[PDB]
Amino acid sequence: QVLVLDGRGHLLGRLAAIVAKQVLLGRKVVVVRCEGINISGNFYRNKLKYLAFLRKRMNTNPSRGPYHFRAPSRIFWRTVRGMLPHKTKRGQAALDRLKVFDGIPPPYDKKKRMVVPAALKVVRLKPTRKFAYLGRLAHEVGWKYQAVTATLEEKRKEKAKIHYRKKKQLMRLRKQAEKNVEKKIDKYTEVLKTH
Amino acid sequence: MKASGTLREYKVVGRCLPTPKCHTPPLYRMRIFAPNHVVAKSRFWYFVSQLKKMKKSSGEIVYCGQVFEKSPLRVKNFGIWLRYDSRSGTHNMYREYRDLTTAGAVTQCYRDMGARHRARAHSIQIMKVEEIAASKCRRPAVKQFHDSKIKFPLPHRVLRRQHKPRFTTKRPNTF
Amino acid sequence: VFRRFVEVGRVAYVSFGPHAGKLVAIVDVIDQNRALVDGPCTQVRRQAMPFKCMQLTDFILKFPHSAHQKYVRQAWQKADINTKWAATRWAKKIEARERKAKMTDFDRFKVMKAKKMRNRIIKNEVKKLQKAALLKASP
Amino acid sequence: MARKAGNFYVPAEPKLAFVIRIRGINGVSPKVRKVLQLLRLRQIFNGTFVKLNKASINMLRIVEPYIAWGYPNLKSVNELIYKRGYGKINKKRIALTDNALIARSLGKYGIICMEDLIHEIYTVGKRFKEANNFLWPFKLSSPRGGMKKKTTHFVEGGDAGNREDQINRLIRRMN
RNA sequence: GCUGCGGGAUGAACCGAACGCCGGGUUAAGGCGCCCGAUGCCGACGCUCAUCAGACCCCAGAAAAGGUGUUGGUUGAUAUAGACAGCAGGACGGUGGCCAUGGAAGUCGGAAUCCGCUAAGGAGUGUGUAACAACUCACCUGCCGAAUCAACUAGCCCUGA
Ligand SMILES: [Mg+2]
Ligand SMILES: [Mg+2]
Ligand SMILES: [Mg+2]
Ligand SMILES: [Mg+2]
Ligand SMILES: [Mg+2]
Ligand SMILES: [Mg+2]
Ligand SMILES: [Mg+2]
Ligand SMILES: [Mg+2]
Ligand SMILES: [Mg+2]
Ligand SMILES: [Mg+2]
Ligand SMILES: [Mg+2]
Ligand SMILES: [Mg+2]
Ligand SMILES: [Mg+2]
Repeated sequence: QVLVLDGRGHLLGRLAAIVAKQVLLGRKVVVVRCEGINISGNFYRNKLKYLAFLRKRMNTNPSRGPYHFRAPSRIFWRTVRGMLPHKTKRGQAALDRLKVFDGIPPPYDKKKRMVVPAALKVVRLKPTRKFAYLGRLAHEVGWKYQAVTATLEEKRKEKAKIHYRKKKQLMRLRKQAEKNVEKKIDKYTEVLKTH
Repeated sequence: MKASGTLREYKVVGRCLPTPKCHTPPLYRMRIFAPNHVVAKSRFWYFVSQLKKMKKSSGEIVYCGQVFEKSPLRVKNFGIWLRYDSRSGTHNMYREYRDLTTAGAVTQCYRDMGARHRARAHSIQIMKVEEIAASKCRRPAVKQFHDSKIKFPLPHRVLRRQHKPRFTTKRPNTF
Repeated sequence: VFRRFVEVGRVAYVSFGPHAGKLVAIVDVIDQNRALVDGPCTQVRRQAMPFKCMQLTDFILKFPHSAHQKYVRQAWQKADINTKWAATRWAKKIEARERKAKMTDFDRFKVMKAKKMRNRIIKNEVKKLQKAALLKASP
Repeated sequence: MARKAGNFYVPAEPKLAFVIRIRGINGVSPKVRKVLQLLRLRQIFNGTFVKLNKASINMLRIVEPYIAWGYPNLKSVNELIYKRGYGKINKKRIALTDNALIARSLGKYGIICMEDLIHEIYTVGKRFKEANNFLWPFKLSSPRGGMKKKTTHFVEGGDAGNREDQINRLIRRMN
């Protein structure tokens, strides 16, 4: 059904390729933590290309024409727009199925986030090559919401710690229960047939 | 040539036609690296037409045979001589390759020349292939592979492009 | 950090390739990518396989440099790699994956009913232990 | 008998070739178009058996960019005669399908049966012309694995040329 | 022109291939990250970091020249009879040689060109004085310690743009 994807440590084009392929099949995919999506190359080059993209505008009326979003979620949504056939009611329905968010929403705090191995910085890039941060680029050009998103991100990280301590306590309790006795009769079946 | 896949070594002997002006041709012999025997025969005609007064019509090929490796299970050192034609002018070259077999070493020679010097199979003319032993290698790469009790780990070994599921909770580590 | 490394005389697993699930042993490194591997008793023939094609393990052997198949077999039988390799958890992991591949429907039914019974007993004991933890922490 | 004495040996150059046409129809010079008309290659992917000769080789050297010609094996002849054996009486090509058709039309020369036909096509005897004129030009399908670039010769890793044993692999892909 | 079809995004001439209506299989030209069918092969080798990267005949952009940015290659020259770098010291006598006068006393300038001490001095590589003077270099020696230097050549990238 829903595919909640991490954005921490992913690449823009690779993640956009996998999302734009999997959204045409019907799986409702949502890319969360979009401010952490890395872009290869130099950061001066990335902001120079984005400055050229801002320079591209209609001269007779800039409103009727090129729109230039500054938020990184809308940057990734434009990246998936430029790959889906959005002028037809296949890519238009796919962009209606696609949802993108900066930070993490409260349902996606609770729901588990997936990590795509094919789009990772470590898998795809040589570790001695330069990179950038899409949230850093967005804060440098236009998107003035880094200080609020980072504060709410630290808040949900504190929430995640105070949940993970309870989860690890319950895991220690259930492994004490597994350490206890009189469960091995089924384990004679299970260890033979793939414990 | 194409040098498609791995290469193969062919011993090709060829002579002129028996003429009443001069019988018993000298029956020359070459060592042609080629993907198959037809390309070996054609490249043999090319080299012997370069060297002596020979062509395909006034001559013949007596025998064209596969040359198997004398010791495939030994990691050996091969010096390759090159007569490659660059963009401005042609140049001679001596290269060294540490590999198992002669055909594999000449295969790596073609691939490495096409990698670095942008040389096609049109321009590369293998002059000579000779196995050299240790303490004669001119190159620092083969000289630093000359190490007994050699040690190296494999840092940052990433693999399995989408053999794992495309959507997982994992965050894959290296080494 | 860097506990393992390629070596003259180290056994190594093979994950990808035509000899998957078969241990080889590195004899010497050819050039940066491929190593002449050999198998004395693991049904694999002496050849050259890539490092990304193989998988490094922890056990080492006392091979001389470029020794014979005979000396490889003698060092293998001196080091006793087969019984000591069966007596580890990693081969148990590979064996469990093979047994899951070799399951059948009746075996899955038995695993599911044992799974239900074990999870009911585990749930009751976790409930009892957290009740006892609350009863201990209440004074 | 020669390697025991330490001497080399060359076999006879074969007198029977198989010619498949590779290139198309439009954009073809008349100098090669007339040779294709005489070799009965009016469409694409049709093949004939050619009695090799100096005149025939000097025909094929004109149309080397347009054909692939080689030395067919015994089963390369046999599968083409069995599976796609079409003859002609005067007009109206008919599949062979019976020895009575060959005995009625072609069997004036003691060649009444299909064993005789395969023998006369493979071993080029004194009545090869009647058998080659009786056989319709073999319509063949496109190969399974594909072709290599169709423009350069087989020496250059291509298709349009001579390959001398690989036409057996080509006919196992196509037939 | 008189000509559809598949690629070159789009196209009169390009590359395949020529057309009655359809089913199945296969292929050329081309391609397999998404549009957009196909590499989602646990593909192989090596090169490239480009503050204007680069991306396929016609085809829609670029040269002469330059780079101690990296990768090969050729010709050479040094080095335990302790080299290249670094730190320190010496760097004279004949002779302020000779043509020159406003001056040259190695240092604007023309022709030359040897010896002694030698650990080594070039009738002197440069800075500076109008010249006289000081500094530095060729060369030598003190410490360190084993590999180092020069000129060409062509692949990517950069400047030229
Ligand atoms: Mg054409
Ligand atoms: Mg197929
Ligand atoms: Mg093709
Ligand atoms: Mg043509
Ligand atoms: Mg008109
Ligand atoms: Mg016409
Ligand atoms: Mg078209
Ligand atoms: Mg175009
Ligand atoms: Mg069809
Ligand atoms: Mg696809
Ligand atoms: Mg134009
Ligand atoms: Mg250069
Ligand atoms: Mg440029």
